[PDB]
Amino acid sequence: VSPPPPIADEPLTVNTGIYLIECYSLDDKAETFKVNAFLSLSWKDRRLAFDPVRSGVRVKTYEPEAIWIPEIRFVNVENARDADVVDISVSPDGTVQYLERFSARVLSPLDFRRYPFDSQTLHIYLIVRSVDTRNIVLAVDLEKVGKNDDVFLTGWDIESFTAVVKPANFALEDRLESKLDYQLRISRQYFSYIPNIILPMLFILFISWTAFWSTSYEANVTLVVSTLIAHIFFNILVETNLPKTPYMTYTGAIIFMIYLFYFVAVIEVTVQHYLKVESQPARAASITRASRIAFPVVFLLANIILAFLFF
Amino acid sequence: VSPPPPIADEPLTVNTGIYLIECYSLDDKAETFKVNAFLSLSWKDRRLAFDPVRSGVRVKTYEPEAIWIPEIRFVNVENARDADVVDISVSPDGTVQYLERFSARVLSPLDFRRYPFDSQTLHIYLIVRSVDTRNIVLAVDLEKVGKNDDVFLTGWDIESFTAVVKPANFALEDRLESKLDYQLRISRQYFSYIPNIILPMLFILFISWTAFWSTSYEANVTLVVSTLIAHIFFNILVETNLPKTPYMTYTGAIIFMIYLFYFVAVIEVTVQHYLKVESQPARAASITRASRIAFPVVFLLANIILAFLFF
Amino acid sequence: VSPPPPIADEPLTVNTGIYLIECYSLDDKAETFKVNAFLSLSWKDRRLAFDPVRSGVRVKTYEPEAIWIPEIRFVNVENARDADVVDISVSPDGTVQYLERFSARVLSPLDFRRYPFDSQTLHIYLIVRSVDTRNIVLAVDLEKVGKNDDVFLTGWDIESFTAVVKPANFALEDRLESKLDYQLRISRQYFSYIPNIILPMLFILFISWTAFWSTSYEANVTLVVSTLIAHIFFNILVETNLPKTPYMTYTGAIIFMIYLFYFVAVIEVTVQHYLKVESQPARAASITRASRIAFPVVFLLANIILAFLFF
Amino acid sequence: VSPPPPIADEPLTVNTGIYLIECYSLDDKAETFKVNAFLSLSWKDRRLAFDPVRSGVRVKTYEPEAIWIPEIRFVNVENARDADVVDISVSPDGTVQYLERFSARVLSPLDFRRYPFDSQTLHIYLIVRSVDTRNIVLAVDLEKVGKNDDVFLTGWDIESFTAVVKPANFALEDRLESKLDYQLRISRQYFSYIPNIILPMLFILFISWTAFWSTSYEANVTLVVSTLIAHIFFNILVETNLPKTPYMTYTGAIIFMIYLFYFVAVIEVTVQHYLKVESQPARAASITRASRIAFPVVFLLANIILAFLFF
Amino acid sequence: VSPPPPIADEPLTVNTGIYLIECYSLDDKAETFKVNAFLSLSWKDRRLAFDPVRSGVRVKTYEPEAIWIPEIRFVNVENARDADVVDISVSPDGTVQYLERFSARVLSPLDFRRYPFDSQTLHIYLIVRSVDTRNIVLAVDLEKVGKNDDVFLTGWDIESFTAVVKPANFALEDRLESKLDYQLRISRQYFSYIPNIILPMLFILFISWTAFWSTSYEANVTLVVSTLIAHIFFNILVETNLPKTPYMTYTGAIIFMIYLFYFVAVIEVTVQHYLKVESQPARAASITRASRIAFPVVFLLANIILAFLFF
Repeated sequence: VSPPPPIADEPLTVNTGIYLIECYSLDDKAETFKVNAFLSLSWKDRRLAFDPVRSGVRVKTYEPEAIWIPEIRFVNVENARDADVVDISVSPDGTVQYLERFSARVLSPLDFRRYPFDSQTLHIYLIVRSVDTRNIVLAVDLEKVGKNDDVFLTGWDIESFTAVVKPANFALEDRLESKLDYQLRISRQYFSYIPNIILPMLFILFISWTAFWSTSYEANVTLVVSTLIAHIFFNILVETNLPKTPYMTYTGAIIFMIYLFYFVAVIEVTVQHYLKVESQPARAASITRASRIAFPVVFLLANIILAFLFF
Repeated sequence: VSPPPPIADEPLTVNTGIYLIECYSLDDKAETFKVNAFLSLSWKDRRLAFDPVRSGVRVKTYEPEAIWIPEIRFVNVENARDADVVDISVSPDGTVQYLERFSARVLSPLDFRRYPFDSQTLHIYLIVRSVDTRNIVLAVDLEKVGKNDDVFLTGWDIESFTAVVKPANFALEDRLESKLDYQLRISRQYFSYIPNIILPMLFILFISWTAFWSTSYEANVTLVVSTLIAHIFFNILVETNLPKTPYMTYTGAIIFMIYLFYFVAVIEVTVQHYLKVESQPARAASITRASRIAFPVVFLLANIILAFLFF
Repeated sequence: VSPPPPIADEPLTVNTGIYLIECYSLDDKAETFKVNAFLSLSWKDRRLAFDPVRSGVRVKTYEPEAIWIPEIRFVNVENARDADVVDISVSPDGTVQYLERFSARVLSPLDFRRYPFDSQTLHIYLIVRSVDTRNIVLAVDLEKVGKNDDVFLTGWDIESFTAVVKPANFALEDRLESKLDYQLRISRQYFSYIPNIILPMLFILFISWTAFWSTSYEANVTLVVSTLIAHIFFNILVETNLPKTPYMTYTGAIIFMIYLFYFVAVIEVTVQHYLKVESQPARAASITRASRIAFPVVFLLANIILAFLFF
Repeated sequence: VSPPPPIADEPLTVNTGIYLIECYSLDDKAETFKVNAFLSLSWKDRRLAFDPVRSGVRVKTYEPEAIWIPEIRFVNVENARDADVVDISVSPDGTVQYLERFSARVLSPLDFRRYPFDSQTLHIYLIVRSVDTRNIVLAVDLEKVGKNDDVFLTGWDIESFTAVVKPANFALEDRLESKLDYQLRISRQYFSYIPNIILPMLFILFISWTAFWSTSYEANVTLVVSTLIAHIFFNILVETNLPKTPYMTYTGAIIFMIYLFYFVAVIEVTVQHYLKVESQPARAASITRASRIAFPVVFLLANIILAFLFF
Repeated sequence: VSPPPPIADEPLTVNTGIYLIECYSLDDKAETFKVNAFLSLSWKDRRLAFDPVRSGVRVKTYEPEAIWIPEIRFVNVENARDADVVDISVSPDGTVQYLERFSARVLSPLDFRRYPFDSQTLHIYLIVRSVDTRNIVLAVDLEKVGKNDDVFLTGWDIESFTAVVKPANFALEDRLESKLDYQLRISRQYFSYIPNIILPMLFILFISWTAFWSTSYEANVTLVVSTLIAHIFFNILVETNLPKTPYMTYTGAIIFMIYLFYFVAVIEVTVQHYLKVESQPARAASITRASRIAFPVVFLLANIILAFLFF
């Protein structure tokens, strides 16, 4: 067993396909997802050709170890995939049809910039390294790229599974390597973030602004500091579900900005009280009266600016 | 070793049965559960037939590798199941009786809409792919579908384990595939949610309403904001036990609605105080007096509406 | 290799023994524990007889694959146990002595009703399924059931490891199955729950009752609501260490009841204040004075009632 | 392949050594640690000797399966160790030198009594069970017990790795078993506990005592209850890092005692207020004045008493 | 199969190369990271040479078991690496080119002193132990050390992957061992720590200082104690992401210092109130007036001092 030799001096073309059976565990923090799929491989091995009329049979079967099979590997996996050879068929002209069912944990970076209203392109990169007697090159048989209808990935919507047809061919340690890019396009179901995080977070913020209709320092200090604490909780909660990025994320920005609002609210609450103690309630009164409008307005303007920058 | 050929031109029928020995780890978040069971397979392989008389035994035993065994696989598993062949028996006319004990982690979506008063239908999908010389088709031998009496699944009640007798047959990459649907019907034991989450959550809400019998702004602000914080804790707790759904869940809705109650309570507490400072306690007095009735009543009406929509 | 045939028409008796070397990870939530032990099997196989004289050796040693070994399996495990055959001895008469060292994760329900003052009976169920040529039946060789002295199971006291000598024999999918029940009796070391949970929880409750010696509504509201929150924390803590049961647990009940005390305390604090504002401190005074006695007394009575119901 | 027979009637001595390459994951809760090391075995097998002069080779090599190797196993591991045979050398007189590299997860109880100022003795117990034709006995070749210089175990200081030279020999299920005790002496680096837990915990306690310089009930109640809550947080934090012991631990005791201080502080705060409302500020005044001294003094005395009892 | 013998009496040189394909899971707490890479080995084995001419081949291929392959192992791994031999080539003069793809979990200490503005040098140590017939020595073929462009390690920037060319040779249990040090230089992306932890932590501290512009003891006590609690939360959060070090870390120091500020603020708040009650507001007034400047100034000075000591 060793590679089938060139008729002329052409590279060996291995036709590939991936057909997703299952998708699970898209782990945002680790930036990985698990996949369970059929991997199909096809290539011409002439040493294996036979006659259809005299052979009586129109297709022949083989056990993995009996014939040469190209070593296809995934680039971005954690560990070598788990594979069960399902079937190997050889037709008269010596065309081999290989089919395996595999499962793997795939590494694939996510762009958290628009979280939780983001979309991602997961990748599964197939690769093959040329042997000494000949160069192996990959291709996509579109007929065999797909996914079953039930493939659901919790908390995500699956848009499409397609392969970039043209391999990237390059040299790696003095041998040719042929690599294919299968893409799984998904978008996050942001729905639940609304009632679980966003609204509660806004509610507590608005509750903080009631201090602008109160002349009680002690009350205000309680309103503002208490809610600020609840905000910290949401901040901590949100940040435990994301990995640490070197860029601001949309939610990250809103969350951060909101601290600025609490800080300024505290200042206002402080100033108002100070003026009152210093026997000048009228300045205090008009600073608070202004704040009742400024706060919601600037909060609204700042958010529009952010949504614009981010979307 | 290769498939037994047709007497006429019929498909090969593989009779299947699953018999649950253990059920554990129904993981709500991941939407998976673990199973440990017997898988039984039966089919006719004539090349194995024999005369009871000349051979002096009514049954014949084999080791897996010695005979053709159909490749049955589960659709919705994470990894290829863990299997020990328990026994392979062949009777005179060449009927094979295969028995394996396996364990697997099964993917199966849950409908969280009525959590925690929900019921689910877990599925185990058996599948087989036709080979080139013939089509394989699955069937359920009801005699061999079951579960032992001790099979308990923590925090769930097991209603039934049955198979949909008629396989779904379809083409997948130009070969016929025969798939069976075994169903495990369970319902969640909602009992503990009552004292651990529901009642405590109601208690803190009712405590908030005592603010309606208090003319102390500072006190009220403390009652309302404090309890609101405890509510956030229950909210966070509850949401860490569920996955993120693109639909409102029953508990989710109650939890969310309750925030609305805290927000409105804060407004009332604010308005009441404001009016009092502005030297009009009588309007304040009657807004509070109304609230004592409105709050509980609207809370009760809103809940009836929800239970109706959800159940 | 296939079962040894009957002298008369008796079943084949396999003598078993389990000798615990290690016990760890009793996981309350998952209801499992890990075990590491010797499994010993003995049975007559006459086909293996030999003459010490004509073979030089008093005992023969065999390698697993060389002889028939009965397929013993555990019922309540997650995955097929991890086994290393330690030794296989055959005495001339053909008695086989088999010794393996295994490790497994065992499923075994716990009764949380008296937590954390509970005791449990863990089970390890050995099983064997009869083959076609003969029935296999299990037995306990008490001489070989035990555990080493150092076997410690963190946070539990080990009472005893014994086997129920009489197998349960029954039919399962048309073959006889012989099952043995090994029992590991343990009791939880409740000690630490005292300083870590119980006492702190009582301290915070008693602290709340100081509100009964205070005429300050604002103070009281703080005492009662604050401690109520700390109670919620202990409640959450406790419930993260237990699985969800369809029955009230002892701690669960105490924890729940205590909420009732906080709720009633809030009412009292509310009533007292209300009356005071309404210019009737004398009724208030005597409601508070009553509460100072009622609360501790009813708390004590209710606890005695519970301990009685639970123990 | 079977044991080498006695020249006289002596037991077979297997010389052992463990050389630590890596130490990691000392998990306090689970009471385990992971080890990666060389295991060396040596024994005389005469059937394997040869001529030094005639052969021209000073030593000779074998593959594991070609010769008898004694079955050495670890007592206190979770699963059978992971082993790669590195090399097997046989010298002229038939002395075999075996060397493997293994990794294992070792169970070994810790004494938490002085946490976090504790020291531990981890154990790795080698064992061998005698065969029928002869008794195997273990010994330590000190020349081959050691650890490399870089072996660092996070958050612990490594004192020494030594073996108790004399095996413990005993009968277990009617065969002799020879067991060796390798000891790894470590001591916890308590440093970080100081700024992360101990000091913060003291700071919050001292902050509570400022209530003794305040005549404001409402303020005090806030100081004392707030800090008590922060104490609960540290308590919870600390207890999540330790397993549950049936004995008080040093930190456990300090933590517990401190609750007593909060409880008594609350009483004092209550009494002081009560007396003040009852128009007797002078008794109140002298109870508070006493408390300013009593609290710190009794806290200091109690701690000295504890350190004495524990150290 | 056994080592190729010396032409003269030279050691056998094994040329090595590591080419990173993937980097993930740098786990700060455990001090490990996962790697997926090509490992290339090359050495001269004369027994394998051939004449290019009477063979009609430039190179020859082999299966692992057919030829001698040096046992290269990693020092600092948890478990023996997962390896797939990709290809083995032998050129005419008997030079072997071996290529495997492996994945492993590597142990490698981190210096947390400047967290989160730290840089680290991860190591992968290749090793080989000499056999009896000859000494094996490692070397780096720089041509084959590298990493692919996409190698991203979440939350870290990858600076470089180089090997220290000169092996460290030493004796270990009476055999020579040759060890190589591959270094992966990374630096932490500190960006997110700014908005998620640092700033929030400063905001709450500054909010505490508003107490210096308030004459309300009750208010102040709330401001100072509340924020102190939020600080504890950030402290706990931060410390759950780091392992426990025997040295102060930069963040650790800032965090600790800040407690000192809260403690002193509480004292000031206490003193101010005390003086006020004692009818001397003017001393109080000037202590508070001083604090408004002292606090921020000393906080700023202390930070400059720390950054200096740490950076």
